[PDB]
Amino acid sequence: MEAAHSKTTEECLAYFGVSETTGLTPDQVKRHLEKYGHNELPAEEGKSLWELVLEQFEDLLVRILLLAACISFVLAWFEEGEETVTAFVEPFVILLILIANAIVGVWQERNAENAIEALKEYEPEMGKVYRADRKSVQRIKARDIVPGDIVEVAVGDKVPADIRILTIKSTTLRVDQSILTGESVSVIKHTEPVPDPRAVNQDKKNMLFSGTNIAAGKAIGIVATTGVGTEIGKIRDQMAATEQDKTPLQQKLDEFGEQLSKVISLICVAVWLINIGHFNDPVHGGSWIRGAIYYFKIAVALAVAAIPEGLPAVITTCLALGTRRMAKKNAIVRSLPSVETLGCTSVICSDKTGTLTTNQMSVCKMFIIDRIDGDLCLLNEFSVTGSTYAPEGEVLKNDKPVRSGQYDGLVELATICALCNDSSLDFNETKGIYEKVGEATETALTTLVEKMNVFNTEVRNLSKVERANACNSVIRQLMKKEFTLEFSRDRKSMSVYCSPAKSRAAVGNKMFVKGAPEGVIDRCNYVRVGTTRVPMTGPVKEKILSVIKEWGTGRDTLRCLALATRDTPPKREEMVLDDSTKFMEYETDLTFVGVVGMLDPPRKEVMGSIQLCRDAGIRVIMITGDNKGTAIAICRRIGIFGENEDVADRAYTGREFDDLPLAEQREACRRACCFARVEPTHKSKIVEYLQSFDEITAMTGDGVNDAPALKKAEIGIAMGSGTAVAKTASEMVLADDNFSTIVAAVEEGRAIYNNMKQFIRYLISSNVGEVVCIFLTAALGLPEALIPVQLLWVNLVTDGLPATALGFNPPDLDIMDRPPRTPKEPLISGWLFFRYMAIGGYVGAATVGAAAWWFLYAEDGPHVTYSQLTHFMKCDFEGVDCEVFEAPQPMTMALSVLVTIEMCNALNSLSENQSLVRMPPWVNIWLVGSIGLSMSLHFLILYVDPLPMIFKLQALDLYHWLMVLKISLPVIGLDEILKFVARNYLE
Ligand SMILES: Nc1ncnc2c1ncn2[C@@H]1O[C@H](COP(=O)(O)OP(=O)(O)CP(=O)(O)O)[C@@H](O)[C@H]1O
Ligand SMILES: [Ca+2]
Ligand SMILES: [Ca+2]
Ligand SMILES: [K+]
Ligand SMILES: [Mg+2]
Repeated sequence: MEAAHSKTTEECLAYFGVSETTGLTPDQVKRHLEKYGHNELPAEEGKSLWELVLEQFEDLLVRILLLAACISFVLAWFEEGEETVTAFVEPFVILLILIANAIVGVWQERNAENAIEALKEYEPEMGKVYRADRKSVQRIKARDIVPGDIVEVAVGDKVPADIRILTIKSTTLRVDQSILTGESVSVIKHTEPVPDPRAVNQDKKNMLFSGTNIAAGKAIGIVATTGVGTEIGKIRDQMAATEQDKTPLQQKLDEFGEQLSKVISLICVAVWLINIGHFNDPVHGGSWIRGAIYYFKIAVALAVAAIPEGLPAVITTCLALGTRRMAKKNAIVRSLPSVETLGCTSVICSDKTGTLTTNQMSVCKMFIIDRIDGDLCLLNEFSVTGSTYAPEGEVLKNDKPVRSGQYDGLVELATICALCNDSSLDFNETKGIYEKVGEATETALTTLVEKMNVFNTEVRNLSKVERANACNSVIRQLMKKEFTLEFSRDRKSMSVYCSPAKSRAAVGNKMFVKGAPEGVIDRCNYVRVGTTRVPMTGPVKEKILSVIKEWGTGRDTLRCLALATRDTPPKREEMVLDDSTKFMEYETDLTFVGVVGMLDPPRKEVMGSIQLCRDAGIRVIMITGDNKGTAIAICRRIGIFGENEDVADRAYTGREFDDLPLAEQREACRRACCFARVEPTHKSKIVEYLQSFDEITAMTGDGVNDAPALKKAEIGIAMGSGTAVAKTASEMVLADDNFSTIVAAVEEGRAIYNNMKQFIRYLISSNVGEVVCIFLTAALGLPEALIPVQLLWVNLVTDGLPATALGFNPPDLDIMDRPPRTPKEPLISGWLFFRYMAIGGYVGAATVGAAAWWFLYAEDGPHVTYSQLTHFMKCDFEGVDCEVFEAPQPMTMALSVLVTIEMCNALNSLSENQSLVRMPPWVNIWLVGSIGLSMSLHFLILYVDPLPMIFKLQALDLYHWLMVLKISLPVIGLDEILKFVARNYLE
């Protein structure tokens, strides 16, 4: 880790004593490693403070409860009398429910963070280095690179460690450093140094920082420093950590929380004033104050009982739960809002190569010209065996094993593939498998060149390592690659300028081009036949294109490329290299050589996932830069279209899409499910259109040309084996490239919603009748139904654990067989309000009808024969009874029925509109236990003598209880009825 960039190329190569072309010797590596250590970080310590997490105490509400707990603590203190045992209890009953949800949050929160870390501890980062033990680049675990050895980076790659740029192989090099500095834009770089020693990161345009991605280009440089010395390792924790705020569903719910904070605020202040007549009253110390005060409590307590203190805590929990379950499916959630959003995704756009397919390419069919005679064009089509990148396979013609070098046309075909290629193979001894280094497509051609071996290079006895690139190196050792005109989506082809070694064909300089067949074929005026050349003709050009199409729409839906070569390139001088736009011109007046057909197998889980998406109401769109024929073919075989379904206007190409007027483009986007040969920004535009219909859309990519779209989309989904550039722009990464998970994600995203909607229904319909209880008893002639503590109780027993458990609710019956939720759909439909009201009604008038019941019809206390003796003012009002109006017997019956009916109401929230018969309590084994935990806690307060006085008098076991269930249970049938109205009816 030499402390500088200041010095130039030579000083760093010399500082570590290494050749840029060979790189460290296995010995040096041993040394530098012991000396400098493993290039990693202690970072493996991220684990939020034991308590840092216990911050379930910050949401809007809850603070309310904490406040109410304060005023309860001050009142309970001063308040004199035979109290204290009931005065000081109130506060704990208010924060005990907070403590309860607090835990559940912290717990399901730890497990989440805990699983997200294991997802990363699986699949270590890799880097490409140049070591002396191998002639060609080799990939090693990044933790194993050390300062000094040569390293190679390129488009999409994530910079493995701080590096002094020694040389830029491409005609330009840009990179994304925003993560470190801030500068949101491809920043340029160059070889020379900059005098300023301890200068600011943002200036060193001769470095690459560990953690930044390469925007465009390819460069080789020497590791200036690793480990913590990294200008990203020291500036590690210092980052203020930009953890975005709440998610769209939380902002939606936190707002709906204060919407009640208001309504409730009224209910309470109101319930308060609608007293007074009892302020100066007897029962209240006889004073107006004690009377007013007692009622501020009836309000305060009523609030703390109506404010869903478990709402914020639940969204949180449920979310971390989604994350944890995605992690389990090897899916990395990089953004909290993902799952919830996929849940209501109307359309899923997806890249083809890599995303929809395995990207495991191999050349299986290839052809050159055999002979030409008039309108008849004979092609020499060969077949190749070997589906991996292994340099083991044979070239067959008429199914007989041929000597590829026998055909001059195949020699050139091989020459072109080897020289016009920025990739290579690397033998991974650990798995004994040949791996690619660079873009799949190109690598495929490298393995091909190895299989052809047009120069019969003796390779029977070479190391599995030395074999990997043997044949290629030979073609390279025979042609000097002057410069290469980088590949660009505009012209869809790449070129390379080569000079003969020791000048064989004299100054015979050539340009070897390879690209999308159509464009390359169009830029060909000559055809090569053996060593000969002839002008391109109508019958030949059609023949060449016919076989390609045959290959692209068949069983094998091959991916194809044309190989051509400019025999007489422009004078090296008249060519400018800092403007891609000019390159297509340089690649003209070409000579067609041949074509190669690659196998690129669709991922097995795709078709299935595509199907389920249909059922879910998800539209699936394929966007690619590949040939439309190959595209539509692949789309049929994947499930986007039917095997013989006409697609005249549901499949377009870049050109076609652009020829359409703005108005139609948008329509084409809602109609088409396949866009091919799309230009650069087309993927993004296509996501904009779908968003201009107010549709939650998602993009799925693997490479850099997906970044834009991935960011534009509401949800970006990236592939684990894709580039870091796409992964960055993405909000989720399928670590294992399992397309199915996306569907699993959208499902969990929906469940998470329904759950919140159920938690709300319960929490609401209950609490409504809860207050409906007061505004029907405290204003209908009946005596007080409950008192302070008695409210803080039901609260702590029906708004706590049993509700939060609704978060661990299973996915509804046909949740993933119903169309996506409109981005505008209201949180609570109107009928839903009726549903809450009806239930709120009954529960509210079966809690009051249970108090009166006792006084009347009940075989206890008075009997005031159906009339309650009309009023309460009796202090001969019949005077056949004492003051049974201040009896506890009646309240206990009230408090207990409210509680029981609420838990009964809870069982009505396992699903929105589903008969308990189909989805029984045991679908959510947690809700059950929770219920019991609350139920048991009730009995204890009801019968364990020390407690009863603090609350009320023990409702006679049996009879009294039987009466509770006889009026509570109906709530379960009442809503069960409401459900039958929406299920088997309404729709
Ligand atoms: N490295 C390369 N050199 C020469 N030609 C290439 C090339 N990579 C791709 N091509 C050609 O250019 C075409 C367009 O490339 P582009 O990246 O836009 O789409 P693609 O099919 O290569 C990847 P995707 O299907 O995931 O969008 C490719 O289909 C191929 O015909
Ligand atoms: Ca409450
Ligand atoms: Ca309640
Ligand atoms: K995005
Ligand atoms: Mg791709």
